[PDB]
Amino acid sequence: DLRLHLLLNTSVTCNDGSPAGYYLKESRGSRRWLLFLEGGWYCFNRENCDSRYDTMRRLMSSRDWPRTRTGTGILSSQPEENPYWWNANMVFIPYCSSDVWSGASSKSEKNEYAFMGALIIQEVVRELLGRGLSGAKVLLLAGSSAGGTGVLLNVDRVAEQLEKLGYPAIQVRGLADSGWFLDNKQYRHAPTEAIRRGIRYWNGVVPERCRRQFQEGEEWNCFFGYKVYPTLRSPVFVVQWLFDEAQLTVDNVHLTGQPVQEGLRLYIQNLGRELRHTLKDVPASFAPACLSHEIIIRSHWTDVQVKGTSLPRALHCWDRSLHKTPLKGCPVHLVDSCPWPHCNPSCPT
Ligand SMILES: OCc1ccc(-n2cnc3ccccc32)cc1
Ligand SMILES: OCc1ccc(-n2cnc3ccccc32)cc1
Ligand SMILES: OCc1ccc(-n2cnc3ccccc32)cc1
Ligand SMILES: *[C@@H]1O[C@H](CO)[C@@H](O)[C@H](O)[C@H]1NC(C)=O
Repeated sequence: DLRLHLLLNTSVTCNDGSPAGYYLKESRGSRRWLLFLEGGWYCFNRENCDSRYDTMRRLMSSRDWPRTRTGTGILSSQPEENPYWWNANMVFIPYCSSDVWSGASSKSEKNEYAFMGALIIQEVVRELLGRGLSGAKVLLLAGSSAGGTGVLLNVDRVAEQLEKLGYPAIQVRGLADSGWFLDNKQYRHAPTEAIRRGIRYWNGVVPERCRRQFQEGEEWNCFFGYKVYPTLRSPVFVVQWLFDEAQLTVDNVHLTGQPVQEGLRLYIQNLGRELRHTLKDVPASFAPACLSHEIIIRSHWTDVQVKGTSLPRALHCWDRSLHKTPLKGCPVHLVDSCPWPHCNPSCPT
């Protein structure tokens, strides 16, 4: 089990002002540290945040968090479940800021809620340095869904923070799962306006090089992986289903009824091709042709393969590449080319 620690700086808070925190399982024999960001959509105004507070309160408060959590998938310490990093120091950071990990605003006379996701990451890192992170060789910042987008928004900030704090030997890297979206046309009737809204409501922050490209008012562009990834300096591995369920949800597509007619067939096929295209210059990536959502903390995450190679293998190959020339039999760029959901036999059932 991973054990809860509430932040010692109690001014870094969840939405309702309760302290943020992290769950930790130490591995004294290891210099590898894995910090995972939870997901779970977001809220963008007073009224829909109030709704979230009544029926999704664990994503807005620490309030009712349990003392322990079980590490699963990439957070498992068992080699049978986690071939990649079973011996690492494990950290799960709960998502209680509802801001896609981008916010830097406190509760105040003006603000009913605090949106502090970017500062929560900062403070977890600072407090872990006294608990063994000071001796790390690699810090892998990982996350799923909103946490995957959060990796893209925060990985270079963590690298800069450690450089500033006097720890230049820690190699910061990112693993973004299910956070690589396309700002495409919807299948039926704008969705980017909510991001737009949210950034203003949260005082949201984006990576500086991306901000300098798009400039005031256009920071929403940096929430889209294919636009923000080229501005990042830390190594980032991208995991994305070609037919992601959150992408299809915001596109107003519901693949439940049996008959799919020509217009929807072409829409689905074009979406997969466009995603494939955005990953073509991403050398570390894993993109299976499946209809699903999230991948890395589920217990059977080892089952899926692209061109015969599993995700835990691909991640191991990525480690070797970061010790340039590709490696014999140990690939790192794995993107399906078949054009329909579940044309890969290994997709989750
Ligand atoms: O599963 C139903 C379903 C429908 C829509 C959405 N959704 C779309 N954009 C969003 C922005 C913020 C929060 C939820 C959002 C989620 C879930
Ligand atoms: O968790 C808060 C929360 C906010 C918004 C929603 N939501 C529901 N239907 C939507 C359609 C478009 C955008 C957002 C939507 C659900 C949940
Ligand atoms: O135009 C398609 C379309 C896809 C995704 C979204 N989207 C909504 N909330 C988001 C948060 C982070 C990244 C993308 C997000 C909007 C539009
Ligand atoms: C707590 O964190 C806040 C927000 O980052 C910061 O302003 C403050 O300096 C911190 N407090 C202490 C005592 O370090």
